[PDB]
Amino acid sequence: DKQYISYNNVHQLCQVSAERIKNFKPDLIIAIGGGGFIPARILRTFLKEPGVPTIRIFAIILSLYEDLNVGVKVSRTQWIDYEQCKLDLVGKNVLIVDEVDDTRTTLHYALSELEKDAAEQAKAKGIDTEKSPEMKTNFGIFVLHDKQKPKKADLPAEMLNDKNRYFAAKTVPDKWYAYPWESTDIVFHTRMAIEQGNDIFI
Amino acid sequence: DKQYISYNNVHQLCQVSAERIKNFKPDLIIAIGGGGFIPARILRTFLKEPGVPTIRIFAIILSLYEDLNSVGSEVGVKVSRTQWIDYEQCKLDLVGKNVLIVDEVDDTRTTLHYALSELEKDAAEQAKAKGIDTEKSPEMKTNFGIFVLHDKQKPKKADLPAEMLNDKNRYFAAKTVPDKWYAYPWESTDIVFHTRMAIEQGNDIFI
Ligand SMILES: Nc1nc2c(ncn2[C@@H]2O[C@H](COP(=O)(O)O)[C@@H](O)[C@H]2O)c(=O)[nH]1
Ligand SMILES: Nc1nc2c(ncn2[C@@H]2O[C@H](COP(=O)(O)O)[C@@H](O)[C@H]2O)c(=O)[nH]1
Ligand SMILES: [Mg+2]
Repeated sequence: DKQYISYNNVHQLCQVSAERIKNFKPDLIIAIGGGGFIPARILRTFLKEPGVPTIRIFAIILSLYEDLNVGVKVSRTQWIDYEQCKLDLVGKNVLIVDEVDDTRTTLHYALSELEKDAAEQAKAKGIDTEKSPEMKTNFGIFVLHDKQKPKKADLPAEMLNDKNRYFAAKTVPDKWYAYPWESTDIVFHTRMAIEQGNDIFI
Repeated sequence: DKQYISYNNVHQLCQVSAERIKNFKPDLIIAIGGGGFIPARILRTFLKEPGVPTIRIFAIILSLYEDLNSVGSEVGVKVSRTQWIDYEQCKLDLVGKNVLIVDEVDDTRTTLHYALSELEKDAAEQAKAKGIDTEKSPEMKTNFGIFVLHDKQKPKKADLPAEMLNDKNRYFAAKTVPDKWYAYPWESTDIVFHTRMAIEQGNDIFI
């Protein structure tokens, strides 16, 4: 019942999504862990317009841990040092990238944590984003697969009902998906991907 | 001419390099340009063992050139980055760490020489700031390794240390290759054509 995804499939999924993602006009990309790292790079190829610079990709890791005497908390295993990076989130379009939305908890908390970063950086400079909305950080999400299961966590209604804020390359059935970069036998992996129709689908 | 490289070819190139990269024992992997992202993440999969932590991967721009819009579908395009745009980005904790620098191709070697020099300066500056003498406590040194998919058989415009190059456990080229233009699959805007050409030229599966 495992679904095998080939590299060529992923490439195409990023290719067909790039057009609607350009409407979001991302200023930077934040790729979650090992899953978002490659999708983010492939997107970047199709986001590059003649004349405008190659946008930065930032790699983060979120580790979730359970109740501890109202919610599941997060440790920032790998984060952005905005000080040494010289990265202002204020007034930017930020695209969060991962491979799969499963229960939606990782994306929910990644967004929550990054919204915290954005607000704290704006209040440090004395900016009220509700009085001046042009300096507000605009978050978008790109994912390859959004599993059609019931979610354990939510995303903002405004972002979730907008096709120019939330970008899921393909809404897929509730199955375990094997991504090509996770494979130690890529020949077998690709054979299965072609056989299952998870390859070169156009 | 133009040599098309498939994704599956890249995967296997990382596959045959992973066991010797284990001898270097990297604490982190740094992709220094667009060509290092895919190799860096595939490596992580092959470096994983039970009872061993997952290696961290970072992308830090230390590239001298770029190629994204320019494809002949001229082909052999290397455009230097304009200094009009400040590309002095993020910093990493390098002290006491084994660092694998990853890129796709060693061409004239200017990029790797530059990246190595910059990263070596960062580490030295971090060590001095913390009050560390890396000569008195050498475990605080930063050891650098380089992994590249392709290393071109041609003159080099910049040098890497001879002792590093001579050491198969410090300079890792998956394949030493003739001076041609390599089309990498993450650069393709027509992956069907790209893969088909790669298969025709024997640049797909080889294991
Ligand atoms: N390889 C793989 N990982 C998955 C899959 N579903 C969830 N995950 C893991 O769980 C994360 C998303 O889980 P969520 O937070 O949405 O429940 C992903 O980033 C990934 O690490 C899957 O189908 N295949
Ligand atoms: N796609 C592609 N890029 C190349 C090739 N040779 C050099 N480059 C570009 O130039 C960089 C290497 O620069 P050098 O080694 O000359 O300092 C690579 O990271 C890549 O951006 C090639 O054969 N194919
Ligand atoms: Mg490069």
